[PDB]
Amino acid sequence: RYLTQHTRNLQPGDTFHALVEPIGEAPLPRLRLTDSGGKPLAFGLIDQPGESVELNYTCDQDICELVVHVDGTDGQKDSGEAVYRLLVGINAPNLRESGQTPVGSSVFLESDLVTVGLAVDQIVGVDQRSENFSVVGTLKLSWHDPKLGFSPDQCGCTVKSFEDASIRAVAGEINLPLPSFSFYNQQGNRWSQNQVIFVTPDGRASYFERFTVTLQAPDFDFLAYPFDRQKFSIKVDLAVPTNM
Amino acid sequence: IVGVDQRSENFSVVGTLKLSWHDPKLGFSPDQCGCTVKSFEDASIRAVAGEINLPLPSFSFYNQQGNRWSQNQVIFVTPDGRASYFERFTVTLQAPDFDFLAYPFDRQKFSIKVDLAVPTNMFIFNEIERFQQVVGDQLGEEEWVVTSYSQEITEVPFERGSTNSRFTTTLLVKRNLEYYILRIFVPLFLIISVSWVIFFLKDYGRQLEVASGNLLVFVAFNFTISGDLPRLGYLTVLDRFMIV
Amino acid sequence: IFVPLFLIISVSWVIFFLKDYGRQLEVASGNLLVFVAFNFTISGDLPRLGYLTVLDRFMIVSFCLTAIVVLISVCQKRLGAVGKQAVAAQIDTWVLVIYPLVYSLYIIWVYLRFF
Amino acid sequence: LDKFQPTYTTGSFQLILGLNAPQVISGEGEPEGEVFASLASLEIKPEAHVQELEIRLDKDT
Repeated sequence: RYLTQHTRNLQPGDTFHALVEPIGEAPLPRLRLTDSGGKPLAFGLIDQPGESVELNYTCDQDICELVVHVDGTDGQKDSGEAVYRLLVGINAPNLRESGQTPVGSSVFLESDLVTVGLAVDQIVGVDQRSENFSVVGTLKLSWHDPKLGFSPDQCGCTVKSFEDASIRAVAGEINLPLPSFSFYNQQGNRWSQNQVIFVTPDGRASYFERFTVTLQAPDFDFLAYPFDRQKFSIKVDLAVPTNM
Repeated sequence: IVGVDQRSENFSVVGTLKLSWHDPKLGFSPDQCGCTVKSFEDASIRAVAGEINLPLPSFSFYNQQGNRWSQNQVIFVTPDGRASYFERFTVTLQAPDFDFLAYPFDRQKFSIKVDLAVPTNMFIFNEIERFQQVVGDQLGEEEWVVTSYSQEITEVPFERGSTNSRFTTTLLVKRNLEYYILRIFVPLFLIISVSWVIFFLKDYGRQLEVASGNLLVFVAFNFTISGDLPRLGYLTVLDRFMIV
Repeated sequence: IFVPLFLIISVSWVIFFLKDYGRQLEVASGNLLVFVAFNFTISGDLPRLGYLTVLDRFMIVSFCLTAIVVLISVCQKRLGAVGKQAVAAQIDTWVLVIYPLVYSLYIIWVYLRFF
Repeated sequence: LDKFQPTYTTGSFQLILGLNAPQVISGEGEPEGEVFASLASLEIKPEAHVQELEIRLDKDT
């Protein structure tokens, strides 16, 4: 029932504009603008028509970071669905103009999305008595962060690599959060013989891991045995909430 | 539920444990960090606590056998002082409450005990929080069926003048009878019934061959049943039937 | 599994052609023990399920079918002693077609449901 | 960020007061001169913190 989004840094003297337009006749939400810490800066206002909420704000600090919150926890209970429209702009006077095309000139929010890919290389064996199987494969994780960027002139290098447990030590120095994953249906211990990460100066990162794990298969059906068909699933779950 | 071993009287489970406590210390101002929550994983949790010398609660599984595999250990810290600890584990626990008097129509109970590793003057258990359902929908274990569960908090003596809190989760299960009827009860019934039919004929000397042959087949059945049971010091229902 | 079971059943049915009363009792009793050995072999690679599969249903039919043969053979032997040899011969003809008919019905049921 | 709830903040601090000293804005320097003000409060501001509870004794404890 709560939505939060992060925005880019704002130079001093810059403005900010936001607007909410309901679509499916949903009740008007509550919108406010705060900083990274949470200190409130502005509150949404409802006009006479009652079909749009408008917020305006200007920053005088040297470094400005804005976070937009949408409140819907006070709406109708057991609501089937609620879809709205959100458009924002930094240096956009008269935001309800310029065509309002979805394809804007440039992005305005941050980027914390993660790309995931998995492959299977071996099948160690299948145990019908215990209903589990073991596989060997590789997992790749990639995300873009404007930080952890190094100037090539000072290093004379194009990429940086960290292996073993040195990955966590580097992150702690810069206090930057890292994504954590876990196998939901993993049984026992998982053997990983390779854990490397590649860092590219503009901010791109890639994580690779070769593993050998045993997974549970609770979808076994022996009704048509031995002419039966079964399905095996591998589940990977992020160890962080959806807001990170 | 990975599996249940009757010979060794133990079982293995996979689950999650949550610990939470409130401390006015370990509070950080969001302005200096620009962050809402802080996370520590792996062995970095102990290093942070040592810097601030703050005591931490320690737990242990009272009836744990061997080694326990934990693939995730994260802690979340909120600025006002709230903390939360999460852990996903795979452990093997002892079940000394096994009773085979009514075997195979018996019912057994499985218990999981968690004990604090500190005296009652530092940390105690005072509330139970259900962040998730105790018994999941998918558990495997096609033999045993879970009927009910319960949770309670008590304290037990330790050393001479010390006590520690204990968290207990008990599961009541029942045994399916489909396998025993199909492979044990039915084959025994036809063999006895077939022998009784031969008694209709007055062919003296043929009963000796049948009776002698039936003596050997019962010995083979006797060893098969004992394969899945320990060296008990009392007779169950099945053994009494075999004696007759 | 499928091939060894088929020859054993087929071999037993061939013996029914001879009218040697008292020989079917030995064959039927012997076939009872070999089915028990096959029953334990199949369950070795399966858990303690709470429902019957296709293989177990087939084994139940064989277990029950071989029990009727023992009862029929005993009655035929007892009837022959009295002097009703003609009646015993009639039962032999009827049991000749019952044995393959029962097995054929089970195969049809499996094909209709799972295929 | 998940929920909106205004509350109070508790903790320690370090108050610095200066009289005609433009070098204390950055926080540098050391106290010097004379006494500017008294740290003692004119009032007392009594509170009303009252708690009651019951306990049970045992041979073990």
